Amino acid sequence: EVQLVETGGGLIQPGGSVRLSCAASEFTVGSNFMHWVRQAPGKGLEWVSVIFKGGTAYYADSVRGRFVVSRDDSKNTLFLQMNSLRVDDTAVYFCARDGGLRFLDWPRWGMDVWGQGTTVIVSSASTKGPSVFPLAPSTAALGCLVKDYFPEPVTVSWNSGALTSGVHTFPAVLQSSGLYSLSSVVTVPSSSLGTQTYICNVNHKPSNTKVDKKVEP
Amino acid sequence: ALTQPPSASGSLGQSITISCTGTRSDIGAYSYVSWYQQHPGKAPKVIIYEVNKRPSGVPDRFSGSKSGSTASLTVSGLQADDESTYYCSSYAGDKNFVLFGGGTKLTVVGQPKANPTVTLFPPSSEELQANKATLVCLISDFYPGAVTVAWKADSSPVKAGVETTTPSKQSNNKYAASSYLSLTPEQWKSHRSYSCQVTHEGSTVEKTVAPT
Repeated sequence: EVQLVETGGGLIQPGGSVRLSCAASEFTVGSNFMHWVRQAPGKGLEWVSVIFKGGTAYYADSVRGRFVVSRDDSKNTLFLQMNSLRVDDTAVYFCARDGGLRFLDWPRWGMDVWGQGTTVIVSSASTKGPSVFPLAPSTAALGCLVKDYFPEPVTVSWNSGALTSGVHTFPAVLQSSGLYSLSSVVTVPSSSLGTQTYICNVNHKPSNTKVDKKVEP
Repeated sequence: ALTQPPSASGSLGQSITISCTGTRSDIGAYSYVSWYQQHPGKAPKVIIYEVNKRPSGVPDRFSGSKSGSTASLTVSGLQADDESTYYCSSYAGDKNFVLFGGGTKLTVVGQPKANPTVTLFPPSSEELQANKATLVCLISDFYPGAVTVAWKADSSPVKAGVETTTPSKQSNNKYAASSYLSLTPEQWKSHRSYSCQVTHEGSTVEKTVAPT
């Protein structure tokens, strides 16, 4: 399937740097106008940069001189190198394909394939990875309690992304302490508590922590 | 700058038209206006490009236009799926730059009411062994997005230790929320049972767990 897969990012101190990667599948980044678009917490979309098929890069004023967009065609990957980071660079970063015009080396300025987004947090705050506990009953459900982490976000998958049906990940709660917790759940037939074992994959990039927890009711 | 209304509301099965006001330097000068639909937590999806062209696969019921320096998106046959935030963009016209509007959050009224599914988990043995205990009350598939959550210890109401989330929209376009009751392992094991009571549109559903 056509797709863009993003990696990199996390929590970086002001003035530091990070590199984001955007890996294409079933199309070539060099045949397209590849954009970076970002979205600050609670805010809208803001354009960051584009790289033309020939390698020429253009940048929004807010990032000019600090960010570098480039491609590694041998790896069919688009990069965003983000230097001299500022608190206001905090955002989710999307890469996106702009097919350009049919007969001309010009963008159409609309993007039809988008990466899933990767979060960059520019902060001097300390971090804490989650503790993950199994949820089992005692149609039904089993899940993982992802407890006491900071800052947001955490992403959750099941069986390394092979299981999507019946999966529901719930929004995080702000605890009395200011830490966060959330839960993710798989819905199953109550008869199917026939002891299938499930694995929840919890990613907390801010603390560079990944947790696989076995859930066996 | 591209200016969009912060919110709009259309009726199920009907239409809504959202505006995007730019300048003669961008929307007025070029036919490179795009429209994006974004569900919370998801990447945007393009639904119109070059003012009125439908990207591959996008159904007919999405259409776009512009008159002067204002572009407009129309969504006909409104469905529950269409609730989301819509962003317009335009080629800056002056330099290789994309301008974005601030977004319009679209509400679709007249949707069918849905009562929540409620799942209550007791503390895991692994958490108790860690000298902690959390009751987890999960609430899903309800519309519209507003619930009240109350907890009982045995039969008695309890406010201490309760943390309840705001409602958030799901992939099925229904809302979800969570409520967590923090108690000591002593509190958990010494009580006959704990209950989570979820109220939605006057309809209250109760679930109960017990240490035994």
